[PDB]
Amino acid sequence: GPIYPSTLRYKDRLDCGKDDAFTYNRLYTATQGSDVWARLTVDASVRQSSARSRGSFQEGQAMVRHSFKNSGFDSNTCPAVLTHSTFKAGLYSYGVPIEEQHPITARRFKQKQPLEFMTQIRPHTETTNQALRMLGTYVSDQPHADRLGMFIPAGCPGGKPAYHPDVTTGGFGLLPTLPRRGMGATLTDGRNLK
Amino acid sequence: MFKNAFQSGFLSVLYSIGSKPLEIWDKQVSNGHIKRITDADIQSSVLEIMGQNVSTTYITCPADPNKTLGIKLPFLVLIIKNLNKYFSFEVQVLDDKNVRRRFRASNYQSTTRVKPFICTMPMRLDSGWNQIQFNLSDFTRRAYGTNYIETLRVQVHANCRIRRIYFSDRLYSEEELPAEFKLF
Amino acid sequence: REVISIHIGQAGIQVGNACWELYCLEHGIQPDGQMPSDKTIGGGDDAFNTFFSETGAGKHVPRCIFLDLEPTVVDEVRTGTYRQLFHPEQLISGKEDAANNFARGHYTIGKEIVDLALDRIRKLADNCTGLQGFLVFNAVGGGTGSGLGSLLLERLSVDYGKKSKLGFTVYPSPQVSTAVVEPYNSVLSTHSLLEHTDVAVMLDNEAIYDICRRSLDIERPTYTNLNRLIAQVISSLTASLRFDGALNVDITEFQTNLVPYPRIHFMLSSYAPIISAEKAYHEQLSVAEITNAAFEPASMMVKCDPRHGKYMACCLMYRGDVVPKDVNASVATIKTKRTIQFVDWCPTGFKCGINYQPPTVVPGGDLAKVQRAVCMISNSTAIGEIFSRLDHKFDLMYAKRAFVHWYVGEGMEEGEFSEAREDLAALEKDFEEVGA
Amino acid sequence: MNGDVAGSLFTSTYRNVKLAGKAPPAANLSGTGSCFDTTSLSPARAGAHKALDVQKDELPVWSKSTLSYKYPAGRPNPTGFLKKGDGEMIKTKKPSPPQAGAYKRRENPPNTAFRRFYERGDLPIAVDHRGSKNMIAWKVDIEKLDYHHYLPIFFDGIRETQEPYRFLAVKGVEDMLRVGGSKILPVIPQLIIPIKTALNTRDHSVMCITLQLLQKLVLSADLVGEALVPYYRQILPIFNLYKNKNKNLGDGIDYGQRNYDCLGELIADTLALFEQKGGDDAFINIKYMVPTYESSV
Amino acid sequence: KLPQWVENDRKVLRFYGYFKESVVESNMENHRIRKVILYYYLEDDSMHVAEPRQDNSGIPQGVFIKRHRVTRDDGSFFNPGDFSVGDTVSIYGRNFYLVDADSFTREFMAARG
Amino acid sequence: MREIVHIQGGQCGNQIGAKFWEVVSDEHGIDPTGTYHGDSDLQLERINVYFNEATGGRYVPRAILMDLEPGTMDSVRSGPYGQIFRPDNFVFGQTGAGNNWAKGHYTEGAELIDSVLDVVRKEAESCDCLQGFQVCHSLGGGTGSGMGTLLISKIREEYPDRMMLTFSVVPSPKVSDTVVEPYNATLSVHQLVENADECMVLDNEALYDICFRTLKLTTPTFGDLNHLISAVMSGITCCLRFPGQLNADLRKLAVNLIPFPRLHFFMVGFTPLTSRGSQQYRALTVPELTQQMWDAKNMMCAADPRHGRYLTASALFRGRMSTKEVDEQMLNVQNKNSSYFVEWIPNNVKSSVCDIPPKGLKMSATFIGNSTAIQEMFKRVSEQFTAMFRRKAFLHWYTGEGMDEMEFTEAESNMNDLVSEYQQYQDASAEE
Ligand SMILES: Nc1nc2c(ncn2[C@@H]2O[C@H](COP(=O)(O)OP(=O)(O)OP(=O)(O)O)[C@@H](O)[C@H]2O)c(=O)[nH]1
Ligand SMILES: Nc1nc2c(ncn2[C@@H]2O[C@H](COP(=O)(O)OP(=O)(O)O)[C@@H](O)[C@H]2O)c(=O)[nH]1
Ligand SMILES: [Mg+2]
Repeated sequence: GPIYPSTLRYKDRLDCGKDDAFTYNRLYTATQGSDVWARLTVDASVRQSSARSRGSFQEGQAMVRHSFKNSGFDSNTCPAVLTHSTFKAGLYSYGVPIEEQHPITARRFKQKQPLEFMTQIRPHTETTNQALRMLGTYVSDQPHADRLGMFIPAGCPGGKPAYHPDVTTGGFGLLPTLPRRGMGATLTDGRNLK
Repeated sequence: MFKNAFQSGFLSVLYSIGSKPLEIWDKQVSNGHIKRITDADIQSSVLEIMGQNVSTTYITCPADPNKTLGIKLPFLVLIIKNLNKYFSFEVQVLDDKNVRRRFRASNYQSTTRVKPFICTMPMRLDSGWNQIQFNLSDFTRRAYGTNYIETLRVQVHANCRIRRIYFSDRLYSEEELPAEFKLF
Repeated sequence: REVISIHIGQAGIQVGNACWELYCLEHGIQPDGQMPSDKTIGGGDDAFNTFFSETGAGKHVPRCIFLDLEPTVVDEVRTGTYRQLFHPEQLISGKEDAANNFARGHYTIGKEIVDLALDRIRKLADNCTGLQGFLVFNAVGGGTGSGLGSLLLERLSVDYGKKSKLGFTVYPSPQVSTAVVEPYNSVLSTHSLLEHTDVAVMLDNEAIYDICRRSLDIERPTYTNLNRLIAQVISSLTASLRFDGALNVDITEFQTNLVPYPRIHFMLSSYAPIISAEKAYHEQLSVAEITNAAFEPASMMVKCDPRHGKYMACCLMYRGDVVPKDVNASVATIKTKRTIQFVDWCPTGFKCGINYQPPTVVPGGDLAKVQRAVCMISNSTAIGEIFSRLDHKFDLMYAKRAFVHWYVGEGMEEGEFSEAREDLAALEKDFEEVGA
Repeated sequence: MNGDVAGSLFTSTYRNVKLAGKAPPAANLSGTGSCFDTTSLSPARAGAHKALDVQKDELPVWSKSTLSYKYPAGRPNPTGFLKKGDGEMIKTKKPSPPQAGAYKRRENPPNTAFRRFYERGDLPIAVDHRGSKNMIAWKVDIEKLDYHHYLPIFFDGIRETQEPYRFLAVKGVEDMLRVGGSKILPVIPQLIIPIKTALNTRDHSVMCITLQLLQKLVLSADLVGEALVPYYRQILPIFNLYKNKNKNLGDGIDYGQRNYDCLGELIADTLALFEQKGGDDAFINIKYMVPTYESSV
Repeated sequence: KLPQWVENDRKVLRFYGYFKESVVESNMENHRIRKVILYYYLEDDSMHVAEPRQDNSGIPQGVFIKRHRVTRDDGSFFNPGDFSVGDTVSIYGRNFYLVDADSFTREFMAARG
Repeated sequence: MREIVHIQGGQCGNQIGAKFWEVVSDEHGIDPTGTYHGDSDLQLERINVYFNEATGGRYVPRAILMDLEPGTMDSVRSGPYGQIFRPDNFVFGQTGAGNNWAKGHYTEGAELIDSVLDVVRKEAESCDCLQGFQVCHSLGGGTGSGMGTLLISKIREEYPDRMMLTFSVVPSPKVSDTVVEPYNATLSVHQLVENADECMVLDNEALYDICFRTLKLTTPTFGDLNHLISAVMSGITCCLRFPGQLNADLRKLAVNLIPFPRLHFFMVGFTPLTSRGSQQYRALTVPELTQQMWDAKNMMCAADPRHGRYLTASALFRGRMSTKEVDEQMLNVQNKNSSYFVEWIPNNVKSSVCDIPPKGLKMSATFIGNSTAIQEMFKRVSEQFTAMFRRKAFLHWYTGEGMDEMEFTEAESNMNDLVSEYQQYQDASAEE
């Protein structure tokens, strides 16, 4: 029900007048409203209702995908899982080094969390039993202990510095690769292979 | 139709002797003609179906193409006289897996072909009048592993003289057949 | 994984000497028969093994025979550019033509050529080890393409049976035909072909005329422009047998997933994109629109409006730069469309196919170098309108017994005409009942 | 353990509809039409449980913040805006699987082969209409009729709840089970589908009738028990569903005993009869299907 | 200027090479040599390695690597100017020694430098 | 000690197994030429479960590849880590199933199953103590379903007491490759319920959703999905190959997840899975792993757990973690979502901790959900199957090869009663 005859087409209202001059004489007299702003609001309402009658149209019918070199072979390739990465997790630096971080901070950081503290102190260790072994088993523990004010009882476990055969730390260690002690440049020594 | 009918040992769908024999049948004639005349050897009125193309002129049992009559009678019997022309007829059946099969008997073919929907077999006739028993159940059991349940429609083609086409439940003999169903 | 092709008729031979040129251009085999040594295209041997056979001396001969009755179309194959490509025994020519007579080429003339053609194809297949299945070419409106084109198929069926046979036939147009007796040959060939071939792809000359005039912008499309698209279609539907792909399909997939019932094997080919060099690069070709461009009736190789019918099953072959994600995305949106529809009993009727190698452009051709293309092969109930009209125009002639004296006078009788008529009527009823 | 399964049909139905006063379930009469004409066969299936729950938008959304599932925030509407004093009201201010119904009744439209073969009229069935519970007047003698063609027909008619059909089907099943001798064994593979279909529907009376019929089927034979053991995979699930359903009265006496309404003991008796009949390697399959069952020595 | 994939669509680099493979205890030999033909496509910079299928060798021969862009152990993909004759190329933890190049490849590198 | 024999059926199984073998080889440090080059001794003690040191530091997978199209094995041999497979394990036919379950189960089964059985028997008797076989295949095609199910059954009567894993993908409605998908799927799931010890439900639709939304990938080809599946399998099998604070092997998980023998279909999820740009900005603690693990949208199948109840569940943790965080998080999960766990089974979660995280990661997890919501997928497949079967569509392609409509009937009936028992076990109170 539009107040203004503007919305209707030409021959539509022409046929209406040919059929019924009755509605044909309201759609002109519908503008009898004194306030033009009110009639404009009603026109806005009828236009809005007509727009609501119409349905929305999506603008993404044709999907467009960027291609690196426009070849199916290239696009369908997935890179092979080839990594020379170190197997130990402790070798990677997931946190700030414990050395520079403040002593009391390291102390209460241990107090809330022993585990990752033990891992940071023992970068080479990989199993839980190795990391939570002892503060006296690893010779490198003592600098950390007396830097962070952790008392170390004497003779723990033994006076002779040793007893970590699995983990390669200090002077007790050898790479599983064929040129043990490292530096393999030929096939004769192994070239860092098995 | 025919679902509320008694469907006794005999059931006639078309008889050439009546006011409006082709009352349920739908006529489809082109390049042909249909008549009701009396023949010279049984002294009775028969219906005429002749067409230049056998596949063009025919009559189907149910007038409405969507609507199908249901007859459970195993045997279908037709009385036709051989004119030494091409003639054929087609019958649809329903099995227990609820699918529609078709059996078409043709006078002008030799091979017998079995297909999921249409089974065509050759059929021979003598010189004069003869009656034919179809035995729908046996054909359904032979061509397919299914069995006979319902017959949906029957349609006869051109170049034939049909009279008293009817269904039956047994292979009735000459003596025990009722008076109105014999040939002479 | 090797396939051999047999070409029957003057149209079959003309299609063959446009598909084999494309095959030679696809693997770099020069018309002399040997690949160049100074430079190579592509990589990976045994790609040509499905079409060519190597003699051990750097030679490649096609696995095809050109079969015809008139010795006038094979000669320019014997004297053309590809003189040395085809083995001389492969090209088979008769002495007298059947002259647009199905009965003549089926019974009188064809009986003297079928035996030696079978003898040749036997030892062609003997060289093969993993024969996938034969594929044929013929025009059912013609004479030799129908008579012996059906006799040879019957003898192949009785000789092998389980081997697949693909039929790429060119049916007569509804209104544009070059003969007057083509309905008779079409009916008498379709009746016998109805139970022998396993795959029967329809083709129409004037539909290809329309698509070439519109998409390719050619005001005078001749036969060479026609059969150059069928070559692309055949290459696309066999491209998975040669080159590797993410998602490949062989002929067995086609038979299993495009034949819902034994006698319902009649496919409506399509292709996309059919573009010219001028408009090829300005348009940003992508999977969505080319898949959409493959379903409108204005691009179907046969003028059979699929809007009237329903798709029981559809097949797709993607070549070039296509990933398995956008194909599924496009299939979803197409399924959400309402202009087309699928049959009730089949919820999913798509057999997708993804390959890697883009279609190869032929020099001096109509198409351009396109980075990805789609070759769609559907199966819709709309194809009942084709036989419904061809049968009517056949009955129009058969009512007067016109031209039957040429067939019957050869030595046949009138009964098989009527049995072919009723077989076509039964096919019409079968196509009608499956759409319920 | 009932002498006649059909001897309590009408009495139980009448008691339920009138004497007890409970509302009788009156459903699945859509499309039945009138009498003297065939029922319009609906393509619906009784056995299939076409629930297919569709929780389009009332599905709660998983919260990664707090592990508890939460419902999505309500859509703000323009009808309800922010009032003057609601600000102080704000200061002064649980998901579950929807149904997954397994014990609800499954619909069973009257589309069995029994019904069709009945309005067709090829069945030699008549009602004696005697003073006692009605028998069946057999037009042809029972011993000579073909069991392979008729037995699957009647077991498929057990599913009927319509008054004139279920009684005839049950009584025919009873009559051939009592009369048949050694000719039930070759046809027993064909009887799995109707029994399974009748068991799949969650109707109390239907389950009771089919359980009694199974008891008399396994009982009234010679070695049919050893042939039902491989088919335990398609019959025992309903037994598992309803094994423990039984009424408990603290010290009251169960009056509804002359009629076998409670299927809890019926399932136990059927499982036992399975155990003794064909007991060679029979406990393994039943225990595999029903884990709570115990050996009857 | 035209897109790369159409400028050189069929231009293919083709090199001849080999890589030794230490075979284990056998009266026949103590080490074997596997001839390989390396294909590089100028279109999309995709590699390809295949064997020439010696006649009486019991090794299963044929294609060696899918024709796809290979990535080196450290990073960025291969480049046409890294296939000199007489140099060692490292692909997938293997070292092929390029021995001879095709005439097309020879003239292409000569134009390149 | 414990050994896992790997079998792949169909082309999809071949790429899945290839990705699994590449990721496992990279985990154990062996290069594409089959030689060890790692730095940790932990990559040596338990490599016998997957590899056999032949001679001169050559490790070959204990895998048998099975297919019916030569292109598949040409691809798997040509691809990277393709020369590590022993050629004798390439048992193979010639013709091809052609997406026909009937063909791959009857017509090519009787000719090819002898050689696959021979080679798998030889491989099994080669090692000392079998832990169990692992089979990867698809439920859509013919050779993946028909051949694989028959092989699984034959191994079942040959080795009844040995474990059996089955990683099988199922067809999805939104991602439908072929037309006969329900026909093969119903028969395959019919064969799987009695033979396989348990099956893990996978599909390409859920993988696509996960890689679209979580990974935020632009072009996720099959490589990414196969990598996800391979990582899932590696996380599943990690407890066999590495030390941990709490161990849980295949048999432990099987006995802790299966309450009744017919309930052996599980939904699986993996975590963490973060975008490339967002990987550096987020931390590694148990709560973040748990939050993504239990998300209903993170499951790798089209079976929403929100529609059902959780019967049992597992959380296999890899990395240097705290057990207290583990069990308190799982307790919180159980308590907050008290209505989505079955009532008559308290403590519906089994947990385990492994000390070896995957390469490049600090923490990892793997979820095994035995929820009764898979009946949704089963009904979804069954409705399509019966829609096609009611009109006998495409039936001649199976009937003419030896089958009967009977087989389809018991297939749909057993699917129906399996769904019925799932419905039974979903809503059943502690007391009746
Ligand atoms: N698409 C296409 N159709 C062709 C071509 N040449 C002929 N045809 C079709 O073939 C029909 C003529 O029959 P032929 O192909 O010659 O087959 P035939 O029956 O053996 O006729 P003859 O060769 O003369 O014995 C025409 O109606 C055309 O529709 C062609 O080059 N391309
Ligand atoms: N995840 C994954 N799925 C695949 C892969 N290749 C194919 N598929 C799926 O497997 C289904 C088809 O399996 P199919 O090829 O018929 O297996 P077949 O029995 O061996 O022939 C399709 O729906 C694909 O989604 C792949 O490399 N990875
Ligand atoms: Mg010609």
